[PDB]
Amino acid sequence: TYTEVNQNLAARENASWFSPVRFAYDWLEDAPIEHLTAVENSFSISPQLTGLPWPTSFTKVRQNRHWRQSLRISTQLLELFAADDTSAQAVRRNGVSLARIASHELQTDEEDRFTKFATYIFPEANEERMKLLAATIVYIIIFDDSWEMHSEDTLGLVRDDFIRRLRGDEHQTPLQQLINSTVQGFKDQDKTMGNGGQEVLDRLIDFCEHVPPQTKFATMGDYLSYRLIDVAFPYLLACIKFSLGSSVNVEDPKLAPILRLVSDHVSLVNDLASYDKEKRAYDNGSACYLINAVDVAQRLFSLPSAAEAKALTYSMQLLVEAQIKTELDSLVAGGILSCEELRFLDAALLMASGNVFYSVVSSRYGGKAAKLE
Ligand SMILES: [Mg+2]
Ligand SMILES: [Mg+2]
Ligand SMILES: [Mg+2]
Repeated sequence: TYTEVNQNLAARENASWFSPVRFAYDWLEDAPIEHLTAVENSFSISPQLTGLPWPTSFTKVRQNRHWRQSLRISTQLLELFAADDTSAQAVRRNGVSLARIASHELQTDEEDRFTKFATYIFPEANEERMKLLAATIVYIIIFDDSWEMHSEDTLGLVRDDFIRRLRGDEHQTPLQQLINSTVQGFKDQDKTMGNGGQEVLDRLIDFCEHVPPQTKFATMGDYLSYRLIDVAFPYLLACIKFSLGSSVNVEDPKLAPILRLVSDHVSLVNDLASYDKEKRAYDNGSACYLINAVDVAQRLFSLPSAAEAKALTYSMQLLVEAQIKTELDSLVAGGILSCEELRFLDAALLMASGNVFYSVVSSRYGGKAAKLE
């Protein structure tokens, strides 16, 4: 039902900022899981108290309050990209231009655009910092796979200009003007509180430059370390820190085990949710490859179908969830975590849980077939 889920999801006092749920995609629908048991600026959300599918042991999920005050910068960058004339000639290796990628995302409604991920995975950002984060989501959308293009290709010149614009290294088009404003916005927020603003741009530069390794893996860890690069996990962590105005050193070796587990969790959950979408892209030739943890597990262990592969990949997710809670409890018991460090770890798990909630209630992975009512 559409009504029951959306009433019991959040408290009715926050029903003004609550974003309604229109889909309920269950990516474990055909998997044999009968032997797998699951057990300010933000307000709590309770999926386990609704009929929604919830393939995780996590319990804390939150939604950004002023999420509606940020679709403006998301819509702005998209229409500015699709209208830019240089972005119409900046083509990827498959010939599709940046302008069409922006117009393609402008077709899906503002409710379920890719910037809605930030609403659930960066829930702690205030009204101003979420605007800058939602803008960087569009930068990821646009400049994905832009490292494949050569330096002198027009996409390589556009991407290299975007990188120069992010360092703060002459008429400027309106799109360059808005990109300038975003870069300046992060510097302004860093002056106020925390130093994660430059890190987000820095790891965004690292995303446009670092080429991922080749595409077949002898172990699952070989895949997940490549997938840590693919999902832009260092960038993702920098937004978590920037969302709280934090100054934590994300690269602290004390946090390296639990943060690598968070990337493993985010990588497996996303690959589980998007397998059916990604499988069809290889079936009808829409994509040349098939990179996914479900397919990797099916091959590495000779499972006869993707249904059994989803069951084992889901088993690994619940294993990582257990290690995450074990590692976090050990860090808390040892007293070696500062209050700003545990607040960042709490928000990192809100990214892992919010990654599951959106992947269930989005149209990106369930299509129209999972529509409620
Ligand atoms: Mg991806
Ligand atoms: Mg994917
Ligand atoms: Mg998508």
